[PDB]
Amino acid sequence: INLKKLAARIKKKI
Repeated sequence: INLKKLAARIKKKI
């Protein structure tokens, strides 16, 4: 789990 990684994955979604 890495919030920086998980958050960046949202950039690709939005």
